[PDB]
Amino acid sequence: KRHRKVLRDNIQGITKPAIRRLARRGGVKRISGLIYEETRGVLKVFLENVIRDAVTYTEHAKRKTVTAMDVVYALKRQGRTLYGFGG
Amino acid sequence: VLRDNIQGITKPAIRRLARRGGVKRISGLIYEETRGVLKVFLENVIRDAVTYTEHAKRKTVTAMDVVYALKRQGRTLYGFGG
Amino acid sequence: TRKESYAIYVYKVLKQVHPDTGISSKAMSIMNSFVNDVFERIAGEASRLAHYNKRSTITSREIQTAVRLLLPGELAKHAVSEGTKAVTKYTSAK
Amino acid sequence: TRKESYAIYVYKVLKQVHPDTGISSKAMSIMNSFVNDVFERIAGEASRLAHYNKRSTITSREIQTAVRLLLPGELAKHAVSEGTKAVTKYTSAK
Amino acid sequence: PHRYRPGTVALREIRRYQKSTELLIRKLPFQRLVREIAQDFKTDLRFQSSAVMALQEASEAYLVALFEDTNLCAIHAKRVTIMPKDIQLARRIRGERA
Amino acid sequence: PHRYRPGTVALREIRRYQKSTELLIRKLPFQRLVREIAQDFKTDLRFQSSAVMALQEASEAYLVALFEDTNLCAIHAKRVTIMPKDIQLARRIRGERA
Amino acid sequence: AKTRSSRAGLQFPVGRVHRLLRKGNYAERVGAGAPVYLAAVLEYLTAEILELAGNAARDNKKTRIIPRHLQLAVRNDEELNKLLGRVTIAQGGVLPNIQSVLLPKKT
Amino acid sequence: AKTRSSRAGLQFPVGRVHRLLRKGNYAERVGAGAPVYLAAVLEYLTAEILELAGNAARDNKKTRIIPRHLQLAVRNDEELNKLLGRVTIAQGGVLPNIQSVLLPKK
DNA sequence: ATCAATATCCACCTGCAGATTCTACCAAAAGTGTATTTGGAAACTGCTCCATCAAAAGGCATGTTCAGCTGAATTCAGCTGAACATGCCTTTTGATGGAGCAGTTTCCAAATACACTTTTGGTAGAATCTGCAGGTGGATATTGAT
DNA sequence: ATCAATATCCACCTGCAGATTCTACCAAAAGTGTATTTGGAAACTGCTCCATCAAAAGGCATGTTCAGCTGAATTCAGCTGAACATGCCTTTTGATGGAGCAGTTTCCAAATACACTTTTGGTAGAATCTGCAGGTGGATATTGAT
Ligand SMILES: [Mn+2]
Ligand SMILES: [Mn+2]
Ligand SMILES: [Mn+2]
Ligand SMILES: [Mn+2]
Ligand SMILES: [Mn+2]
Ligand SMILES: [Mn+2]
Ligand SMILES: [Mn+2]
Ligand SMILES: [Mn+2]
Ligand SMILES: [Mn+2]
Ligand SMILES: [Mn+2]
Ligand SMILES: [Mn+2]
Ligand SMILES: [Mn+2]
Ligand SMILES: [Mn+2]
Repeated sequence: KRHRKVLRDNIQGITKPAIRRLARRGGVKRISGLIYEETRGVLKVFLENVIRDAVTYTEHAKRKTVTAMDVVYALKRQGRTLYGFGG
Repeated sequence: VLRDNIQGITKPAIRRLARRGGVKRISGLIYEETRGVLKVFLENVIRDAVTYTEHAKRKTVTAMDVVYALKRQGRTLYGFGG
Repeated sequence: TRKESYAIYVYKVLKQVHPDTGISSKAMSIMNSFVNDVFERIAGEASRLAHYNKRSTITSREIQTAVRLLLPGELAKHAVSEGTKAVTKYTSAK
Repeated sequence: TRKESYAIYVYKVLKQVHPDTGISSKAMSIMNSFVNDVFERIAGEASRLAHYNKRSTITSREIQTAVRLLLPGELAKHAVSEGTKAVTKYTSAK
Repeated sequence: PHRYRPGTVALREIRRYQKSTELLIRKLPFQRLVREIAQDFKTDLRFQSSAVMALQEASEAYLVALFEDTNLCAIHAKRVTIMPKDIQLARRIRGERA
Repeated sequence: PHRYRPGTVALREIRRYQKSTELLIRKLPFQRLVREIAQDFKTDLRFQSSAVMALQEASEAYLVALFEDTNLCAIHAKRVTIMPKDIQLARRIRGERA
Repeated sequence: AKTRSSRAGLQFPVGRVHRLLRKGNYAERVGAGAPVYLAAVLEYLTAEILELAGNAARDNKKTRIIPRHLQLAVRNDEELNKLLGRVTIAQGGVLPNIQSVLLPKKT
Repeated sequence: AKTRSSRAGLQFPVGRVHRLLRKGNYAERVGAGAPVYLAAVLEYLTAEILELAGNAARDNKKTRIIPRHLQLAVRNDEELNKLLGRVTIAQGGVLPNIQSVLLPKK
């Protein structure tokens, strides 16, 4: 296997309009300019926590592929039970 | 002079709780609000405790019935067994 | 390897309540998660209950108490009647 | 009927860490609750891990993963090293 | 006639109660409340003494922590006086109302 | 040239998105964020496509529900504009930072 | 012969539920009535959610229940909302709800 | 015969932990190292809290650890506080803490 | 800035509720020894589906302009809560019959264990059905300037 | 209150992905049938420790006074929403190699299953031991009026 591009700064892929949309679904009408970076930071923590546990389940099973079930179990452990993906 | 039981949770007792909670000034309406909140809390925990009491065919609510009730309500308590 | 799901039973019940209503596969997946979720919750409450009482057997009585602990008011009432009825009937048939 | 607790073992550990420090009854009861609580969380997590992976056995490996899932960073690292050390020592002994 | 200004004694009490651990609701009245609530779920019940105490330790710790959140909500609105709407906001966000 | 007043379109957007269910973050960008984060935890991992969608459904539900709480915090302060301090108060009451 | 489900008058599988209870390591023993009672409860809760979701689907002029209908059913029902208070229904969206102070005008 | 605890170099009871695991209905089987590993983890966590609790008793000029000290040790320690984030230590009280805006304007 | 009223410390003191030390008893455990049973690792491999490259294009992200109206500041007065002094009723404490929580013994309904026999939920593959996404057009509200 | 610029409602209609429609195969279920085992309901009962009463004991209820907090009214700088031009990059449609997940068989290292010997933690009673909770004394800080 040759090369594999370096992943960096992808938190910026969570754009201002996407965050605005999520806040609209949450019933928000007006948004301070500082909210976007704050939301990215909160999403990163949320994702690090769920992904850490999901990958822990992946390693325990000695797999190299993170499954939908590894995520469902990780979400359940965190009190964020998710229906619809085998869980 | 009579006295409704929930009223036995007095203004001074509530203020002390609030002080330990770091509260400096209290609205007069807080006391009744607190009583209502405390009653709901006790109803939820006691209901489950009694459910464990009855399942065990007992007439006495034990500390363990309470500990198990608190635990399933996400309010784990240390110091009373379990 | 065969993978089980409550799908056909969910479908049978769907047909009883709403004869001409169908369900998408994603909604059926959600219903399968729901049934498994409640099964585990009730079974776990039953397990703890039995352990707390030093009983090695989970009988319908532990399921009933687990149901009362787990379900909100009116749902617990109706679940209790349906389960009691199902057991009384079951035991009458043999 | 015997009432078992971790009290005597908690006390032995206390003496190793603070030789001239005692512990009140209420505090000890809190420590007993703590040990039982962590035991149940770790055991339950290990139980789920084995079931998820369709294994009938809870081995030191499920205990280890359970620890990494349940304990915060540094606590997990030291618990893992302490656990690994004890199983090593144990395994090397006639 | 000496007189402490409004707030000086409040602050004094916060310091005092945050240093101690004794229960702050009187026992008997709490016990009566507990029995009355339980009687609605099952009549003629008895309570081990430790059962009532566990309920009180749990109830007080619950209210004290709720008062902390309530206080942050009042402060968020630029006040220093907790009001019912502060307790309601805290409970809703905790998901006790939500 | 016609212009809706500020807030009018915002309200229209709220009604539109509360009526639908499609995910609101672009899919590939979210997938890269997931891979970047996972990669820093453990190298050489692969992902089932449904594992990434599961993370996205959960992340968006989490954020929408947090914005609802945040909104309540801004309104509590007599504002209609959410600010970092509202998200922080919401997470603190939820016990995410407490 | 007859299934334990037919003897109990159920649609849900008593046999399956008995098996799942044994494999789940919930207790050393599982009595015969346990799976019957449990299958009955699961069946009842599923009847309840499908009753409400099919109504949400009808309300939306649809004949097929989708996740959004399951979500509207659960979130608009006080008890199901509580039972699923910490559950996320994928592709469920949320209930329309705009806080009053955010609406324009007055009165 | 040497106790499994001594062989593992532990104070906590391996034998009892094995027994508790078996009867807790956690799995059909329990390997030999599981109760050893788990006992060691329980011992370590116990030492950690008693270590910090004892220090709190000391700072308070006390030689006997009471609930208050366990609470001070746990709530002042970032990790223990999170591990016990949903636990109430009876007779623990709270950490001294007054929101700055509430202090008088000296 | 100057007392003056109080709260807050700290050094010391000691009775006592609660922790510690010790003897005796033993079912409960836990450890050792023996033989059988078995979960799941390695080994080999079928086959799903994951990563990746390609190409096309339009749904959206980006960046800017402009100004509506929101947040933040300032001011101020009504009035609600804090502090406090005044007086008694509910709570706390210590003592005492029994309601039952438990320990013990008896016994069967009911739950493993085990060998067949029969039924059924999956599911692999091909075929036809059918609800509604998605675009279209036009009559009906909604908004916002005047 | 009229009027235009636009969003919103929505019933109707076509193409299609996703769904309900059958055929055949069946291992994994689930069920029917004897033998053997035993968990725990049931009854009786001893020992706690709970409910309740009496009285020694330590807050709470209540009205007065006013400090200072809440929230209303006012003002305005500039943030943030709305609209717009531009074109990037996500999305969509497909194909392909192959990493690796997952099925199948072999087979031992390790676990279950007793049976037996030993040690040990828990309990009960007796009696001595001790950390520290309050109580005292005097010193000093804190607070608030002058
Ligand atoms: Mn990286
Ligand atoms: Mn095998
Ligand atoms: Mn651009
Ligand atoms: Mn404003
Ligand atoms: Mn007043
Ligand atoms: Mn009796
Ligand atoms: Mn079939
Ligand atoms: Mn349409
Ligand atoms: Mn028996
Ligand atoms: Mn390969
Ligand atoms: Mn001994
Ligand atoms: Mn002292
Ligand atoms: Mn003095």
